[PDB]
Amino acid sequence: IEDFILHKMLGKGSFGKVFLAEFKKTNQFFAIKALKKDVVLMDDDVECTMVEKRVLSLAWEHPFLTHMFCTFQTKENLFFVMEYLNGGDLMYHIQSCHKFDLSRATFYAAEIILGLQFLHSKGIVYRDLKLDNILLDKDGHIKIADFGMCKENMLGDAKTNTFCGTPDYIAPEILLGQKYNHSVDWWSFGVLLYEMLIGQSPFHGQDEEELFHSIRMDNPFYPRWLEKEAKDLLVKLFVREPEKRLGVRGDIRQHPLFREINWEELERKEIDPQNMFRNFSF
Repeated sequence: IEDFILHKMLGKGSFGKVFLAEFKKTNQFFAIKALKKDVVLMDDDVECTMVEKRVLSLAWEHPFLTHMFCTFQTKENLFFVMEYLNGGDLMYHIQSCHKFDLSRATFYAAEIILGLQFLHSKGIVYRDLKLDNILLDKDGHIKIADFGMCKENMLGDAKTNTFCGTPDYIAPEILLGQKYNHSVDWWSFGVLLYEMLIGQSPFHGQDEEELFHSIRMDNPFYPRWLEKEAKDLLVKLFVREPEKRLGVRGDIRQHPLFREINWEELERKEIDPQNMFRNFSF
């Protein structure tokens, strides 16, 4: 770790803090996630750390997921050395820009879709899709980050039941206590897309209880200036019954909103914008 200069703290993710780090001998910068073994054991999230390592290794395969170069440990901390994406997170951009025009939001939404579908095809349910977790690379393309909450081996008819996720993005099926699958990511995606276009969250509440009631009963507000095909996509995403939700049912890529997108070219980026943790190193 002394081989790196920790210039600044980028933020705190699932677990551990993330720093902008320079590898002294090369001037190359990276984003390092640091975790204190001791609170990792107390919070008994040893496997949660293995999950992230695993998904980050998998992500190497996809252009819209954050990549990891290596992993190493000290006698008190765990470190994930990931690629540095200088564009910042989308939440930040939405806060300063208030909202994105339909074309820009559509472009990010499409790349997010491919990132999610890749994860799902690999038996993974992300469970933490939110603006805060979407970063922009220096080329203008996005990358999903923070995989500490993923659930693997979600293949075939496999379903899971842990209540989790950021409240604003929690799917209704989870709130109603049903065993669930990738359908929850498609709901969070809808919330995320709604936010990029409207600059506000679709479901409100003075507190979490009110928010949950809103997620379960209310219909989001759609401004008169919101394009019809965008409203239609959101409406199909905000279907309570998970088995009737676009993304779970049908082909979200064929929705009119994405009519001008060549998905294959998009993915090719041809469309411009005591011994608990042994062998952990990599």
